[PDB]
Amino acid sequence: PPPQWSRRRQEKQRRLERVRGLADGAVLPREGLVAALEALIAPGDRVVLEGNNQKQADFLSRSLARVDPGKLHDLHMIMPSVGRPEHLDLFELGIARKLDFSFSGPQSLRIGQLLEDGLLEIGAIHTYIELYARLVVDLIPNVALVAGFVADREGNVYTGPSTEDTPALVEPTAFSDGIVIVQVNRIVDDPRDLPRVDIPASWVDFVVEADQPFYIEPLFTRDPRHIKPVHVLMAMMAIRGIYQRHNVQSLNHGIGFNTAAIELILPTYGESLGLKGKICRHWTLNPHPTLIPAIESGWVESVHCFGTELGMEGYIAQRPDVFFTGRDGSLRSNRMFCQLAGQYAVDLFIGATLQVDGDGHSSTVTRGRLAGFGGAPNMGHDPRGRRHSTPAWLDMRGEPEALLERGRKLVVQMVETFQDGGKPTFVERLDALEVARQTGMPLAPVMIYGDDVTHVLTEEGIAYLYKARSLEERQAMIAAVAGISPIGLRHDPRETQRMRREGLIALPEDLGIRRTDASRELLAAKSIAELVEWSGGLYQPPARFRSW
Amino acid sequence: METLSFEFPAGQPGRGRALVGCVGSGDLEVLLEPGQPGKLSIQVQTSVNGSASRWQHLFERLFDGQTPPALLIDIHDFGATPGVVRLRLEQGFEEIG
Amino acid sequence: DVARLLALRSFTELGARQRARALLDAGSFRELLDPFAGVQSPWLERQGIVPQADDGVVVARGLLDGQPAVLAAIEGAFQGGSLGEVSGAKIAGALELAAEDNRNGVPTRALLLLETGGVRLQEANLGLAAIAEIQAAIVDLQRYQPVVAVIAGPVGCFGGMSIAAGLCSYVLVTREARLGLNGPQVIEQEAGIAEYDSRDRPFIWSLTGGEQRFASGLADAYLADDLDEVRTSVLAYFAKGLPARPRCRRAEDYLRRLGDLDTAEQPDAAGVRRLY
Amino acid sequence: ASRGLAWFQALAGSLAPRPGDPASLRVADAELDGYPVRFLAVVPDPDNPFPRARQGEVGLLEGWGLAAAVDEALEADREAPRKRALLAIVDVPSQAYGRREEALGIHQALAGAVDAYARARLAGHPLIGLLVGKAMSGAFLAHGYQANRLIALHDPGVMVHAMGKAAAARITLRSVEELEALAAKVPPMAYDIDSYASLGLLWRTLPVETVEVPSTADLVRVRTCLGEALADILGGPRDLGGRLGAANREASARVRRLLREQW
Ligand SMILES: CC(C)(COP(=O)(O)OP(=O)(O)OC[C@H]1O[C@@H](n2cnc3c(N)ncnc32)[C@H](O)[C@@H]1OP(=O)(O)O)[C@@H](O)C(=O)NCCC(=O)NCCS
Ligand SMILES: [Cl-]
Repeated sequence: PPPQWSRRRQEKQRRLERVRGLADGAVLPREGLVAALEALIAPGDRVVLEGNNQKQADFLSRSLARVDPGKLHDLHMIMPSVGRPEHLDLFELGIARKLDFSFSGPQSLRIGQLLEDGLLEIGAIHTYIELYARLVVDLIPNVALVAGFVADREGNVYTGPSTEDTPALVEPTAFSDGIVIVQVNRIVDDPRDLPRVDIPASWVDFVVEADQPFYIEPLFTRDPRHIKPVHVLMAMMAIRGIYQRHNVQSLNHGIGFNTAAIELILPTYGESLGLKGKICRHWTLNPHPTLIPAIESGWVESVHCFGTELGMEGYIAQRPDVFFTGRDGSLRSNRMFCQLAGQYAVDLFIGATLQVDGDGHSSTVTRGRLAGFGGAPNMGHDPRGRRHSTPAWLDMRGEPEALLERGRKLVVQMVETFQDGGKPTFVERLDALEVARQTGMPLAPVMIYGDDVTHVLTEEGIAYLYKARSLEERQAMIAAVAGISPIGLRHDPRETQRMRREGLIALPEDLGIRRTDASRELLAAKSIAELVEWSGGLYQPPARFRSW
Repeated sequence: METLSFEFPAGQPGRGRALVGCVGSGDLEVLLEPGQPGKLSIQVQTSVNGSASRWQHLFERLFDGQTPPALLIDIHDFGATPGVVRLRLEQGFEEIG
Repeated sequence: DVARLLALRSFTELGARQRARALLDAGSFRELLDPFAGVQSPWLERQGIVPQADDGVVVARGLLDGQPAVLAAIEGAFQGGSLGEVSGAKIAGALELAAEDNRNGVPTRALLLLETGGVRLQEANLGLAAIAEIQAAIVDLQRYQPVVAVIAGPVGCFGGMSIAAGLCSYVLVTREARLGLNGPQVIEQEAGIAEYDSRDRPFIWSLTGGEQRFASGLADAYLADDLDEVRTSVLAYFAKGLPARPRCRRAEDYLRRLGDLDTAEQPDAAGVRRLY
Repeated sequence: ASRGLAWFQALAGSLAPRPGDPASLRVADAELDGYPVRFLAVVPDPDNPFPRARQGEVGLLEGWGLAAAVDEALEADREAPRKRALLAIVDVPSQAYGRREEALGIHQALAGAVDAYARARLAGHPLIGLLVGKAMSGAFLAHGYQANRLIALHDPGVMVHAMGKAAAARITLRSVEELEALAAKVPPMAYDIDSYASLGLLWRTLPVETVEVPSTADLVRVRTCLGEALADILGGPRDLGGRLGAANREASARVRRLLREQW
């Protein structure tokens, strides 16, 4: 295997001997970790650091911050999610310089600041599956810093309900002479104590028994107490004006209280329309605790999960018919495989957002705050490569016996006319435009493009954009449901009846929904506690949501 | 915080009274009493400053082509969105009938 | 002879849906809001009145000489052909959509089979609002295509819809059809048995009958009660297009003639044919 | 002689009838905030050629007469920079009920009225119907229901319907007692203006100090209202689509929608 053709293998080889003394086998000493990190990583390395929507490799993540900024500099950080503080710390300390991410958690006012100071450089804002894809083209990685639960001395890792992005972050690293380090909660000397092998040992280079269990974020869990009756009003319009009017059989729900509202009034408002089993049978969704009554009411046939919501593990093991579980009994999430399904195999996507302009362009990026896109761009677009027909997919066709006209994925943008802080949601210009000029961004960071949205859903009503004959007509429809926001003030009210009759928009009246019928009494579960007892004690909410 | 006053052409005095919501952050409280015939007098106390123009549009739309009963409406707003506000006004107006 | 008598093909002997299918070109008939849609009157059950599934009106698309058309037939059996909230909106909304077809290039014709007692008094104000919208849409449409009104009887055409009949370009009638504003009983009621007799059937037809209305110019065709002959006359009038100057815009000629008449005494069937 | 007549002189100034109009009509051009306005009203004429039309009824003459006055103003502003608005003061107890009337085609007379008003509305003329008294059946179809906007005075004398309870009870086969009974349970059957309002056919109701003869206070609120109503009309859709907003007309709206889906 010739020298000039195997240079990154000899480089991996050089790196593994500068820790051959410090490590016995694949096992690394917890209190000599930072030493190893300075030996296995080189300055300028492309590093994948597990900051997943949920699973965080917090021990590795912290130890890498207490590295010496003289030995490791100009690191290129590749993280699906930037939630933890240690993460952006790598940049102020001068250890890391470039960042390629997808989801920016709370860290959004920071990333923006650190960037404006010239400490952090951004490649672009991706959408998970896009960023994974890069790892075998543009951004082949050098080091992978991931996390699992258990590992044997051989290298086999059990990632369990928290598999998430690991199989996609590790594979392009292991097979390109890169270096894979996985922190685990426990090493077993006897391998038959590994409930399952999620990552084969031949992908892993070293394992570390962490100083404490890897941090799990309940990213998607929503307290049903915070669901107001305005949420419940939109939830009803979604179910009758969209799910039912198009016969949606499968879907994904974007994070947010708005879609939590939908999940929780299915077994009541959905039931009162005799829709149990007629819609929403298949899901590409995280195991949302707000979905529990819908499972028990017997609505949900299948659920394939991106990750796991902390506390839902035990509930899921007890529901093998619904979730995808291993032969060990526990969940096997797969954010790459779920994300893929959420694009190609699912009828609809529905999610919230922070801003929309008159053209329907949606984004989370606002003044000096670089929010992430998460999974929204992958599921918030009409998958142009899809060919397989489905009922809902076909309903979008204008002339249904034009054989050349293809169908469309339902892409719903579900938002109140106003963000709570008295800012309007529908604005004249996206903030994202100005953030682009001041970041040398080549094109404004839009999460979901206006031409991709089929339904705009508001407490005002539904705009069936998929029916728009021209852009001017689309803008007309958006303003009609846009309330008293600056976009909605463009709308001339005498024009509403026309738009209603023509079925361009639907008011709640048009759906047989009296607005004042929206109350929390429709919520199947009214609190986190009520969620625990639909689950019959199986859901163990994390301390954050407990009141007992 | 600021105090706003409104007035609209209305019909005959409404028939009863009504209370809807509470002054918690993000919600509002609406008092509906019967008032002087021909006039609908609204009084708004909001925690949001310079929203006056916003409340104006909300109300014009609410009463567009539908003449309301003559009422006295006392609103106490702790930064509720125009969506939530509109919703509680309708709850309130429904209960008055 | 006897074979002819045994072979009569009466038009009035058909119900609303039968008339509709019978006039519209063979095979084009497509009913909108059919009885299986179950779009019925929301005001009848509460009053202890049994509702009809299509509220007493048949609205159907199709062709009239390969020309796109819409047809609204009222069913006389149901509440006398009275229009209610839903009944009315089926007719008005159809004329409104025919008009919007003309504005988008499609030359849609509107054929109305009127067998009605006017506003359904059990839905009084909602049916009367509807007729106003029916009227409005008839005018709006006759800027592009004529509306042919067919009044064959038995019930005839009264109340608000007699005013809607007036608005129409052409008004084809049979002998049995009546066309008045107020029904005979209603006049007797308000004006006295001497001023008008609800039991005097030959008198009632003598003034408001299809024959009388045609001989005085308040009607454009005096059809026999034969299926084929009615379709024939229908197709023919749609083919003449919009009338040069229709009865509605003759306001001063009639005002002139009325001014001439000595109103001091009760005009008779013949007196009315002379005055025009 | 009638609320119509009282309110015509109070809004138009001219209380005498034009020459050329039947004595039962009252036409008069004027201005309303610098906008050209023609006031039309049907009033009583106890010396009407037809006896069955001497208490304000809309009969043969009143019918065609209206078709005259509107078509008159239609061709005037055929060219004018601003089509003049038509304000209909509605206060007509009924259609004329009679032999003389039916024999001469009273249904056709009132069709001339509807056609006129309608063609006017369609051309750009702003119609406004001011319900100051009674507004019944065919009479109101002719004089009033072609309006771009309806305004009623809030008052017990203001009633909308299609037949007197005497005749309605007869045709229907009910007692006057069960009508008034039913008229509370079925809003479209009721005569009062509150029940009419619930049909969302009125753009505005406004109460007054003295309905019989407006006070200077009334006449200013009414005049302001017409001004506002007239501005809502201008530049917008000319159809009667505005009459579909109410929950009691829920079905009217649903039918028009289903019609387009299957069209
Ligand atoms: C239409 C009319 C002339 C026909 O009378 P006819 O030929 O003698 O037939 P009938 O009197 O048997 O009428 C039959 C049915 O029509 C019904 N009907 C007629 N007009 C009706 C109306 N406007 N509302 C409700 N029902 C009506 C009658 O109640 C009767 O009911 P039934 O079928 O349960 O027996 C007569 O019903 C009439 O005078 N109608 C009044 C029309 C009118 O003036 N309209 C005012 C409202 S704008
Ligand atoms: Cl996800």
